Amino acid sequence: RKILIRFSDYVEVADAQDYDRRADKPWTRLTAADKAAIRKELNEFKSTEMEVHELSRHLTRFHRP
Amino acid sequence: LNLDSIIGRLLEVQGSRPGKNVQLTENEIRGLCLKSREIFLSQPILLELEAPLKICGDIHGQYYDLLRLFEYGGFPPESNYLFLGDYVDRGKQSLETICLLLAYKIKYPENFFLLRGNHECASINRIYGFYDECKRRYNIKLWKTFTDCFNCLPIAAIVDEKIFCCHGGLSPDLQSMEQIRRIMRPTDVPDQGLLCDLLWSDPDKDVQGWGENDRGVSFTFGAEVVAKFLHKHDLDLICRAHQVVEDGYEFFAKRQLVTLFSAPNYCGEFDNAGAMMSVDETLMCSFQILKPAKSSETGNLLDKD
Ligand SMILES: [Mn+2]
Ligand SMILES: [Mn+2]
Repeated sequence: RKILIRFSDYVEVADAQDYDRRADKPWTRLTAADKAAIRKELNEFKSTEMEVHELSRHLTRFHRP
Repeated sequence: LNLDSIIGRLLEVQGSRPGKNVQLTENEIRGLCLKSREIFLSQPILLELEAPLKICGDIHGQYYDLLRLFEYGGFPPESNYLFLGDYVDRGKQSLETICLLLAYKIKYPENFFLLRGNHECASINRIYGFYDECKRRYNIKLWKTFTDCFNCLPIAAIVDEKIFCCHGGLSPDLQSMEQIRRIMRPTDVPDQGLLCDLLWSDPDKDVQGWGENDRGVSFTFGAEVVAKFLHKHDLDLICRAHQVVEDGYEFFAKRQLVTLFSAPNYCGEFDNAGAMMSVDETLMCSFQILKPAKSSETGNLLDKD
């Protein structure tokens, strides 16, 4: 099969910004109860508020509380 | 919508200390969401794009790196762009990041494109940082507005009938491109099926066919799957994102697939470069990298046990 794509043999490199990229990890501070409440919150949000096309309702991702 | 003012304020922090926030109003951000959502719905869910284009992988709220990437590649509309998703979560400035990308989609709707990553859905970005960032700076209702916008993002793109682009990867349920075109928006991302896989799957050199994915979601796929897919659809390359790679790009299956990752020094925990792939009008593909001078894989945290 004929292939059209080709790749350059030379990559351009420059220096990334030098700064502190560390970020908070809120998902490490979830108790079992917090997770249950988030599952419930998401379920209620997707059941009552989040608009979804009629032909895509089967794709909405619900959680087991 | 005061679009030009918004863009100028977003870009103004370029000369500033990293991490300076941009003070957009709630109503400005809502407008970015609503106007971009309309444009996403007016364009196909499977984009058909033409080179020249620069293609970028994950950003994850690393706003100062996004600014650097545009400085390096050319600020819109000097170059056309396609981003492969994962704009939010797991970085410090998801809001500025997504607001600039939505602003450029509205300003340059035929020259600037955004695909959906697995973090552009409610269940994932509820927990990996975006909801909390919205709540701190604005309110939960604004996060719900973002969700409505994300639920309308396109899912894949084909560049010049030859490069198939998506966030995650292939699916055992992908037999025809019409199956992508038939997906109706707004939609959530399901926990399994074609739309899940396009946003979640990974290549694996040791899998023959389809395998389990240790994210707890979707599949892995082998090199032979890639080769058969390209041959069936007369494509030359799969271009995807979704995994940190040391040089910002990494080939798979004798260069039949490439992974792009555009957030250097990801989360301050990895020593990777961020890359973009520039495709010229002759379909010559080149890489521009910004190099610093599984822990990183999002999985099934909220639902496992
Ligand atoms: Mn990612
Ligand atoms: Mn991802």
